[PDB]
Amino acid sequence: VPTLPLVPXG
Amino acid sequence: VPTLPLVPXG
Amino acid sequence: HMLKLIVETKTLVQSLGFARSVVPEYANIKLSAKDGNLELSSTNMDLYLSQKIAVQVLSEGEITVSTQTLSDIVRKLPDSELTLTELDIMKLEIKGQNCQFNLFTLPVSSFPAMDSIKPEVSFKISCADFAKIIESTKFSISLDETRYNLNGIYLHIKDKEFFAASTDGHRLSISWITLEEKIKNFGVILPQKSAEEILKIVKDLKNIHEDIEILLSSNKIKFICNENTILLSKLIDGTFPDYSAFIPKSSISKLVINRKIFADSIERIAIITVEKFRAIKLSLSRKTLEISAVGEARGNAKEIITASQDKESFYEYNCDESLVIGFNPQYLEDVLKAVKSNLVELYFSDISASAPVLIKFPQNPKDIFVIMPVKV
Amino acid sequence: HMLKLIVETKTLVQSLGFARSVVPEYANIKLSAKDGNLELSSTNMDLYLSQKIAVQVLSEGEITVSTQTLSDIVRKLPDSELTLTELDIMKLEIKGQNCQFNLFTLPVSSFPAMDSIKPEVSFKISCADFAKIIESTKFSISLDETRYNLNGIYLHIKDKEFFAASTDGHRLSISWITLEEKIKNFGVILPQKSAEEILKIVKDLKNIHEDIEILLSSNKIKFICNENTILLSKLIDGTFPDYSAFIPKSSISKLVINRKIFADSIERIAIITVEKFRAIKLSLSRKTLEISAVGEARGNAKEIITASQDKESFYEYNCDESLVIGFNPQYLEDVLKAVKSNLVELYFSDISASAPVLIKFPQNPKDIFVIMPVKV
Repeated sequence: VPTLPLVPXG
Repeated sequence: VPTLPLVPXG
Repeated sequence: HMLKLIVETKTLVQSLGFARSVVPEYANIKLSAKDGNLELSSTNMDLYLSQKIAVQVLSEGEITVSTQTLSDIVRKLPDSELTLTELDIMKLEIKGQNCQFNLFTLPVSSFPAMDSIKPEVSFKISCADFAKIIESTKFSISLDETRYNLNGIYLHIKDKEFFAASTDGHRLSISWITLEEKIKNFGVILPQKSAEEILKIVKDLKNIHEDIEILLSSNKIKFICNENTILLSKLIDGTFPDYSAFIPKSSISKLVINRKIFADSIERIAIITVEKFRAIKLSLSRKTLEISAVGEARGNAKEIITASQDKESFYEYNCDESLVIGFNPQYLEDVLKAVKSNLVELYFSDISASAPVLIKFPQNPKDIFVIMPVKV
Repeated sequence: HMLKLIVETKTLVQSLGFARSVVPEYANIKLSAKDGNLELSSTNMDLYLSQKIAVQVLSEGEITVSTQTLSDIVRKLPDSELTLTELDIMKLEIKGQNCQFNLFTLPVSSFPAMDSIKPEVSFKISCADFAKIIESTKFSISLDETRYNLNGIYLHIKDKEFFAASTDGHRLSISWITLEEKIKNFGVILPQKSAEEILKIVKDLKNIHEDIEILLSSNKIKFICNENTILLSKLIDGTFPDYSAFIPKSSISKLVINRKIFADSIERIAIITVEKFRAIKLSLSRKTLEISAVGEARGNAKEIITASQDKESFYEYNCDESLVIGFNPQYLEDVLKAVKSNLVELYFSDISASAPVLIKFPQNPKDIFVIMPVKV
């Protein structure tokens, strides 16, 4: 379950 | 809060 | 011998609705295709339900599958018909026009069979009459789990009548059906959950205009509703109290009132009450009825109903002496909502505000309700 | 100076509905009769709601009373009008034709007044456009209370557009309204509960065809909906992520499909999944789309959608190379249900089944959705 490219957080 | 004449129980 | 059948989706949805309301093995439904019918079997600790619906039986066989999964899928399918096919690898295929579901099945030999009854008495009544006596009594069952014997509906034959009765000690509800044939006296206590399930079954549009056979024994009750639905239930193992002593044998006065205006007014006035004092006060005279209540740190309320011989606003109390008496508003509402009648009658045994009050509905002579007052 | 007024019951019921959704002092509503209007004030820790409704003001004054008790009573009264009268002994009388309620009041001086805003920017938009941007973004707010800054809707002016944006890290939702006048860039994060309340207000039939003024500052947002409803809200004290980097800038292929058949098929196929693997698989080709899923110890499912240029069954995928990609079915459904459109477009950035997928609806060019795939 990959995340959006939130930095940080993903 | 009285009960019906149940014996026992009231 | 693998199950294969075509079924009208809407018919299967309805049968599965009943199966869902019944409920590791209890999580499954047994499907048996044989002799033009699909038999669906569901069970929990207290109930065994068997339903037969006509289908196109292409191949006879039996499977068991998760009740929830089958029901969830079928009620979302837009196809008017579904093909169900048992496949080799212990899987049930459900096929619509554009979609297919393969469900894991469980061994049929792990699914329990239904027990049997050796009835002491058996008789047939209409589904509509049975629905009525359950509707008139299911609301006054005790929820006090210590009062084991009051936690269901007493179903009993006495003389030529079939009675349902329930009480929680604050109110009594009685509703009956006349039986034509001679039948020996016998009684059982039907668990609340079994009453709820059989009520849903007899109220189904396919059954409501038909008949239900009822079979009673010391340890089981069996319903056969309109030939094709069988519900076997355990009983509450207790003795119901003799409630004949609770029914007033005479009255000094009576209130007759339009049922809807009375119910609606009780409901409005009761809003102001608190849980510690769930009580409304009736102040009765020839000219007016006042309904009032108080709620600590909330306020008070009153509504006036004036004497009227007009059916839609009916109020009469043919007694020179006024009466002030209180009731739990929920218990009054329960009774008033149970019978679709234009008028309702309250019979007062004596001048005291403590004696049981008898409630009857004109045009419904086979329903009797008794409610204890509360001090106000 | 005692409050006394006559109010249309249906109007008061609607205003109290909004007050109930806001919520010791928080349990009360303040009623102020002045200059032809009843002002109703409600507050909790984060919201202050003031509503003005036209009434017959017979005497000006202010009281406060339990919100629940007032609402419960008024929504059960059949009178088309009610008289509200403040009485001497700190009681509010509610009078219908045949019934009267007296409610305890609490001191007006104990009820908090509303704080103020020094706006950095203020502007007016239509209630219908504001409802749209909240409806398109409220579903993808994070419920992860550690991600404090993602627990609301980012409302911000950039260039001449007013955007709402939300993300939980798995999906991004963006919806905007063009502003005519020049306005400096500014943004705030609206708490979820405040978004829910203001959405109910602007969707009211009295407001949906009107305008809402919006005022933003570093620590508060103020809504003035159709002149007579004011909602002041706290903000989430955080910085919303820069999501512009999350939006695909190019696509190698795109799916165009009838929105309803796609949503309905995803919903059916997703039934077989389990909580540990909430995923559906899309297998895309020019000729067909297959939607499939699996559920451990439950089964599997598939639906086939074939190529069609007909609006009601539309499916096209103009790419020679097939694609297999998975999604959380709930997140796809959330987007598909947010916009009433005949078609929906899925844009794929690259051949991988891991790159963000951009979702757009034709005829709705001011809504953008991005969803991360899941491995299938």
